[PDB]
Amino acid sequence: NLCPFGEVFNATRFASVYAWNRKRISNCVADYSVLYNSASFSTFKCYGVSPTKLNDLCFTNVYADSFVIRGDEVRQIAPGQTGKIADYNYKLPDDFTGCVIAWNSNNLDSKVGGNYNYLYRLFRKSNLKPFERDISTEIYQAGSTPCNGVEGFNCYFPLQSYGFQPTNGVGYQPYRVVVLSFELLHAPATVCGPKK
Amino acid sequence: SQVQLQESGGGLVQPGGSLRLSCAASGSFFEFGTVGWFRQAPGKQRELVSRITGNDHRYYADSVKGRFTISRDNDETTVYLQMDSLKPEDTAIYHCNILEGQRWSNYWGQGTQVTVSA
Ligand SMILES: *[C@@H]1O[C@H](CO[C@@H]2O[C@@H](C)[C@@H](O)[C@@H](O)[C@@H]2O)[C@@H](O[C@@H]2O[C@H](CO)[C@@H](O)[C@H](O)[C@H]2NC(C)=O)[C@H](O[C@@H]2O[C@@H](C)[C@@H](O)[C@@H](O)[C@@H]2O)[C@H]1NC(C)=O
Repeated sequence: NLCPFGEVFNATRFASVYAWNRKRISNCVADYSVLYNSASFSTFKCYGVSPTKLNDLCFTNVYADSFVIRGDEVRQIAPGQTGKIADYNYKLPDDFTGCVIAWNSNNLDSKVGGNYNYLYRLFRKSNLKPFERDISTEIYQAGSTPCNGVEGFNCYFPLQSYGFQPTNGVGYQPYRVVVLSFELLHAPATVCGPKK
Repeated sequence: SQVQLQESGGGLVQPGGSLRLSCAASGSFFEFGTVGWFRQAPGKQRELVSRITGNDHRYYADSVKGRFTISRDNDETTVYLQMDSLKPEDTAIYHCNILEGQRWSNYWGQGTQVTVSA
């Protein structure tokens, strides 16, 4: 009855950030200290909760969102940030309660010749709202001339692919990210630390 | 940040013939997640002929749909444009390019010449 964090953190495949994955966690016991100590993470940043307090708390639901971005973009996975990732792909709310966890995945997600499997949204008419997901792929009209289905200058396919090459600098290497959000509603709190 | 896009594969063929263009990228750093093949006929506007983003999001201009195929090399930062069933109006200098931020980059090299002549 331990929470299935292994299925999230140790997943063989991770989503593209524009099509980010969400798993709901419920009705289970979670040791967050064990999680914290389970690997050499490069980011483990909590908001409104703390690593030292989580094992004494109960929540109605935990959501685990996961995806790949490049190293220099992990700083955008935080409340109050701007940039292509925060604005167009994955947005946290200002009042976020949870933890942002990341690790370098260059050994899995780069490839000689480039790994092109991971995508992000490069253009959007307006910013995302918090926890919004946009998987659309219609041509983006970047100027005032209508595109009429024809791509070219000022008429763009809206996604770009990372081109993860093993020799990239670390800021441009792939990082796997898990965002844990802790929700407390007027409902039974079924996700608890071992101290309960 | 430096990139060189080496364009090759053009030639002189008869109508109905085929060519494979190659856009081979090298350098310390470049964004190869989107690659576009452009062409400019004499005294005409440059147009995007075909684009590939990621592994499998492709675009073809109406006039080449069904005749051209864009693809990636499996082991190298190279993209190919297979041009089949060539027509005289495909005659142009073909250029490949990549994105820099939210726009096609300012790279505009020597390209490769395609001539289709009856
Ligand atoms: C993520 O996966 C880590 C590696 O698991 C090993 O490889 C997998 C492919 C699979 O075959 C698995 O059975 C292997 O053990 C886990 O670390 C391992 O955890 C097991 C217990 O589950 C432990 O017996 C191993 O010694 C340990 N090996 C290594 C190299 O870390 C992670 O488990 C967490 O981290 C451990 C350090 C330990 O605290 C464990 O209790 C934790 O669950 C996996 N992470 C998560 C979040 O599940």
